[PDB]
Amino acid sequence: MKVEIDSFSGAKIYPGRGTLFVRGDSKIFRFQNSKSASLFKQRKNPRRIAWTVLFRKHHKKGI
Amino acid sequence: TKFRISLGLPVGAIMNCADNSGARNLYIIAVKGSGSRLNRLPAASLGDMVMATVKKGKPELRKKVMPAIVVRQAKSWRRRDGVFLYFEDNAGVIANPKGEMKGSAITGPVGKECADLWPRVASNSGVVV
Amino acid sequence: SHRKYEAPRHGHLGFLPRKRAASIRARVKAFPKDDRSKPVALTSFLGYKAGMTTIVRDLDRPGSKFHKREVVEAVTVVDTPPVVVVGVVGYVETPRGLRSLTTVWAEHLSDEVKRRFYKNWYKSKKKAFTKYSAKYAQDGAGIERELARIKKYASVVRVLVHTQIRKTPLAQKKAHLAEIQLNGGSISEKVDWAREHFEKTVAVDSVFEQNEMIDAIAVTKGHGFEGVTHRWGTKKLPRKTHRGLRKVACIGAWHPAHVMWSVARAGQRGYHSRTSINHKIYRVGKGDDEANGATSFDRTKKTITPMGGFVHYGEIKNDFIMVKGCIPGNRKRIVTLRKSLYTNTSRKALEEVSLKWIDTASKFGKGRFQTPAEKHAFMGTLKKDL
RNA sequence: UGUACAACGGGGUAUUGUAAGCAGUAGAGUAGCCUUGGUUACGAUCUGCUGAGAUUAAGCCUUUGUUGUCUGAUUUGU
RNA sequence: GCAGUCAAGCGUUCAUAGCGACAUUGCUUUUUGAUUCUUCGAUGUCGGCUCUUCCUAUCAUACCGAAGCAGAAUUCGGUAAGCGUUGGAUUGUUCACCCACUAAUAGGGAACGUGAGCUGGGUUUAGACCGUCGUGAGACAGGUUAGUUUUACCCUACUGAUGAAUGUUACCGCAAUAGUAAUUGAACUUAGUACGAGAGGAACAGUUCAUUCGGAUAAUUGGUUUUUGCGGCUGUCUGAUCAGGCAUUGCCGCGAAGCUACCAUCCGCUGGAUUAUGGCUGAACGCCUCUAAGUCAGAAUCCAUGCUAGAACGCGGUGAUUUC
RNA sequence: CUCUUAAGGUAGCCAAAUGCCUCGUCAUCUAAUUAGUGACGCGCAUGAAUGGAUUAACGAGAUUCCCACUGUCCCUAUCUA
RNA sequence: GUGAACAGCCUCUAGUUGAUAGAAUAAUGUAGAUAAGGGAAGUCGGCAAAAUAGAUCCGUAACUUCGGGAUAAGGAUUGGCUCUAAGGGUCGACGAUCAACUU
RNA sequence: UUCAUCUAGACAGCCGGACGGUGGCCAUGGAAGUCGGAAUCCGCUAAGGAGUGUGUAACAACUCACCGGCCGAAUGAACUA
Ligand SMILES: [K+]
Ligand SMILES: [K+]
Ligand SMILES: [K+]
Ligand SMILES: [Mg+2]
Ligand SMILES: [Mg+2]
Ligand SMILES: [Mg+2]
Ligand SMILES: [Mg+2]
Ligand SMILES: [Mg+2]
Ligand SMILES: [Mg+2]
Ligand SMILES: [Mg+2]
Ligand SMILES: [Mg+2]
Ligand SMILES: [Mg+2]
Ligand SMILES: [Mg+2]
Ligand SMILES: [Mg+2]
Ligand SMILES: [Mg+2]
Ligand SMILES: [Mg+2]
Ligand SMILES: [Mg+2]
Ligand SMILES: [Mg+2]
Ligand SMILES: [Mg+2]
Ligand SMILES: [Mg+2]
Ligand SMILES: [Mg+2]
Ligand SMILES: [Mg+2]
Ligand SMILES: [Mg+2]
Ligand SMILES: [Mg+2]
Ligand SMILES: [Mg+2]
Ligand SMILES: [Mg+2]
Ligand SMILES: [Mg+2]
Ligand SMILES: [Mg+2]
Ligand SMILES: [Mg+2]
Ligand SMILES: [Mg+2]
Ligand SMILES: [Mg+2]
Ligand SMILES: [Mg+2]
Ligand SMILES: [Mg+2]
Ligand SMILES: [Mg+2]
Ligand SMILES: [Mg+2]
Ligand SMILES: [Mg+2]
Ligand SMILES: [Mg+2]
Ligand SMILES: [Mg+2]
Ligand SMILES: [Mg+2]
Ligand SMILES: [Mg+2]
Ligand SMILES: [Mg+2]
Ligand SMILES: [Mg+2]
Ligand SMILES: [Mg+2]
Repeated sequence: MKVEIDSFSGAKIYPGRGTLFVRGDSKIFRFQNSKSASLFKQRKNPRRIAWTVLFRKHHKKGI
Repeated sequence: TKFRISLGLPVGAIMNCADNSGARNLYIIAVKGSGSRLNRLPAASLGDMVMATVKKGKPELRKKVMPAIVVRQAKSWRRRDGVFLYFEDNAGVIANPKGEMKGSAITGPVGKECADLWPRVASNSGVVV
Repeated sequence: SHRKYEAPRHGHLGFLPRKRAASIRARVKAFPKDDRSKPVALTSFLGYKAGMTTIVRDLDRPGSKFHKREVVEAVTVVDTPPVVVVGVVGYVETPRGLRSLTTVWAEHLSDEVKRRFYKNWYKSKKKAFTKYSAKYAQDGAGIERELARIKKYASVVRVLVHTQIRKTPLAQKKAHLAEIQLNGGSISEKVDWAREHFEKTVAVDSVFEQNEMIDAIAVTKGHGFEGVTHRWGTKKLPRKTHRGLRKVACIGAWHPAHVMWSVARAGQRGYHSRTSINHKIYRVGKGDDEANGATSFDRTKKTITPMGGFVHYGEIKNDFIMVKGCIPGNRKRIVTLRKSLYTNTSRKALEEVSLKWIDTASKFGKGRFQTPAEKHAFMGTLKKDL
């Protein structure tokens, strides 16, 4: 099995977990859970959401 | 010829017309191959042949019943590989009773199940799922 | 006048009455047909439903759209520690059915099974089987005489086995005792097998094998008193309905001037005995085997227990049977797994499944990590520890 | 009178989303003072300690810890 | 309304493949009549919704016989009611009509089933308008608009749930009886094959799915939020801060657990006896004959296997049975 | 031309809350309309202060369609008191 | 206090804390709510519910009795904080001083 | 019940013949026993219809009435209830 990445949070997605959203421009978004799916639908910025991998990378957290 | 897909388009649903036939929406009046249950609306899924009318669009396509093929669903369904997925909207393409499209091009993505079911839709399609 | 529109009736009339099962352990009402040329073996096993997880496997089904492709399947885990044989029962056939002729018990019975004979164990004198144990005084003459009667009679032989519930995380502490038919003929050597296995454990791997289709017999989850709408699936009455709408509008015609048995009525839902068949065993996992949840493709040294433990159950430390799909009964409930009563050759059975990955993420939420090591690798160092 | 049970506590798990407090050459600036390159008052907010803090069985899992509990009543005979 | 008997004719020839005149014999009580036996100290009066069951005069599905059956399709008929028989526009409608899917969209009964089950659109109180009629008050199976749908806690029936008595108590069982369930379609292949001049065009076996139904289940996805769990926001109050109260759950986002969805997943058995029918042997009736004696195969049928309950007055095995 | 009246329904309007036949006919609206609207009028039985026709605005009046919206429904599920 | 407001919500003075209670949390109810995808396909009928909603700016059709229709329709913005500008009184083109909100 | 056949050989059964005038006369496009109208003869016969059916465009070719070969004792038909 291949592990996917949450398009919003960067969390690792295992088979059957989360949802997949095909946008009108055919771009694929994978969400590990309904929390990340709902934040994406609310158009929150992962760079502003303090627990996302993108946020931690932009704020140099962990490195 | 297709695994069951969670029905998301009952009779009365209006989907966007994703082809270039000149129709802008398709209004579900029937679903081909649908069963019968008291009070149960016949409901369509991705890849299903339906009977539809054109509510808005080019006038010679309106006011008549025509076959259509559902190419996008927007109702979450489960694939056998465990993925729950859905499109941004509901979309279909006008076709003849033998599955050949009235138009010549698809706008937007197309479900893999629909492309596998209808080679004409797959041939006219762009991005698949 | 006629119904004016046809519809199938709501519910199955063959599962009546929708009453509470007489016991929490559902009875095995039919054992596999005896093949008397085979070795002596158990026809069923007792386990406890631990919980469900999900697996990934390559589908081997030629002609299918998913042939040689990965499929995600739900599976149920039944914790199955070895069961202890403590007795043998002989059954003679009579013009009035099968009839137990005599039961021969083991000399020593553990407190686990002795608790089953006591409503108030803590304040009892624990006298159970104390005079029976004296039947084994010097040569066991009475025991051998009863076994000889079972051999001379009792065309059907069943062993008495009890669960090792102390090996489960359950607080019950009182073992479940059940009769399992011995298939594999020569009633003589059926009795010999039972006697030689007296006081000894039988592992689930000696009864069940990988890919085998089995049946689960269990009492379903109880839901108390239920209305017709959910108990039977009847149509909800319109919003305008006076005196409630979660009802059946017409419970009967004027004649017969009686409510008929076939009309849906409000009553108990769940806690029924169910025998569901054709569940394929995906794993026969061993308790002592670390990397229980690992496969030949995963190789992550992890047990079958989800992170944080099976919700409302605990950890699997014993042998377990992983069956495809779901089985009746809820977690912590005793379930009897029995061999199929017929030979299935539909290419759904006879399929050899090879697991590629077993989900061990937490079921206590939206689990993100399979192992604490993976959680550490993803998250890095935290303030508390790690 | 125990691989006992319970109440807390610890750990795991999970939820949320970065606690209070302190500090800052952060901060759109406004208004005072002089060693006119600083300082004083107010300032949404920002940054660091801080994926922190809070909650977590009430029908989650687990427990080398702390504390405690363990003979009250009634009835039953071939 | 439905079904027979005759058989002049239709069916290019040919009564009876399918029909069938002139006649004639019936059946049914889902039509409408006829009557006025029951009910006027009151059986709630249309239709629809919901739900169960029953009938067969069978629309579909199973197996068949016949054809003006080459194939495909269809028509007639038999066993058959096991199983299903729909979604909508208009109408209060029953009825009707059309759109559409489907294997089919069969007909009916159960106080023209079903109002202390609903609803009240209609009819059928009182208000009001119109048309015609009437001098008028008023009349109108003429049209239109508005118009309170009450009570169960009793008995039985049904659904579930306890329970005395059998020496006591506990465990493991048996199974009389009762119920019972699966259903249908598509695609691939057989096979562009059989068949057919051609056009067209199957079937058996094998495979993958699906429809309808049913029994479970919550790993996943979704829903639900008093976890009032976390965070945020408004107004006010606690002097400010921290931390909170109130706003009848203040509102918003996320939200674990539980519950739950063809909105999620899993599972839904194989043996015998048979019906129609097609046969064997074989007389009756030196022949013939599936039938008379005997006998073979055979249906979605029946009975079993299997599944549910376990007789609370059916039964068995087994443990312990009160030092006072 | 007749018969015939006090006058023989004029201007208007209509299958209209007035038309039996009738679900009238044509068109439009819909996939489909005994609904709605616009027309037609030998109009059972329309019609002029028993007021005719039309009307901006107004209406807890009756009706049709469209957008939005939603558990009315598909098909139910869950929570609180 | 918020707010246009005698609206709704919170509070001060004053008053009350009075409704038979306790334990559980089945069905069906009464009242309040949510709901994936579809969106009236339900139904006699959108019944019920939902959607909209305040204020500022833009823009507003047919028709009309010219008065309306009209908030037609249809759009954008709205918090907090720090500032800026304009709009005054009194006293003797300005000076001094004082003062409150609205944009 | 009635009428028939039968040791001078009945019924059934199996096998053989089933001819000649002659494609009898007539529309018909064709019609030879067999689409039809009328005509129902003669011969040789143990016996054979100007034909009982199948069949052909017409023929042809099969088949049956009728008579024979085998067998050997009863049989057939229409009715009645
Ligand atoms: K009466
Ligand atoms: K949940
Ligand atoms: K507050
Ligand atoms: Mg309906
Ligand atoms: Mg019916
Ligand atoms: Mg009501
Ligand atoms: Mg979980
Ligand atoms: Mg009465
Ligand atoms: Mg009554
Ligand atoms: Mg019949
Ligand atoms: Mg009635
Ligand atoms: Mg009634
Ligand atoms: Mg009533
Ligand atoms: Mg009624
Ligand atoms: Mg009414
Ligand atoms: Mg009235
Ligand atoms: Mg008058
Ligand atoms: Mg009347
Ligand atoms: Mg269910
Ligand atoms: Mg969720
Ligand atoms: Mg809430
Ligand atoms: Mg207060
Ligand atoms: Mg609060
Ligand atoms: Mg024969
Ligand atoms: Mg017989
Ligand atoms: Mg009993
Ligand atoms: Mg006129
Ligand atoms: Mg008129
Ligand atoms: Mg009109
Ligand atoms: Mg309409
Ligand atoms: Mg008038
Ligand atoms: Mg008024
Ligand atoms: Mg103010
Ligand atoms: Mg919704
Ligand atoms: Mg939605
Ligand atoms: Mg919409
Ligand atoms: Mg409707
Ligand atoms: Mg309807
Ligand atoms: Mg209607
Ligand atoms: Mg309303
Ligand atoms: Mg506006
Ligand atoms: Mg207007
Ligand atoms: Mg001829």
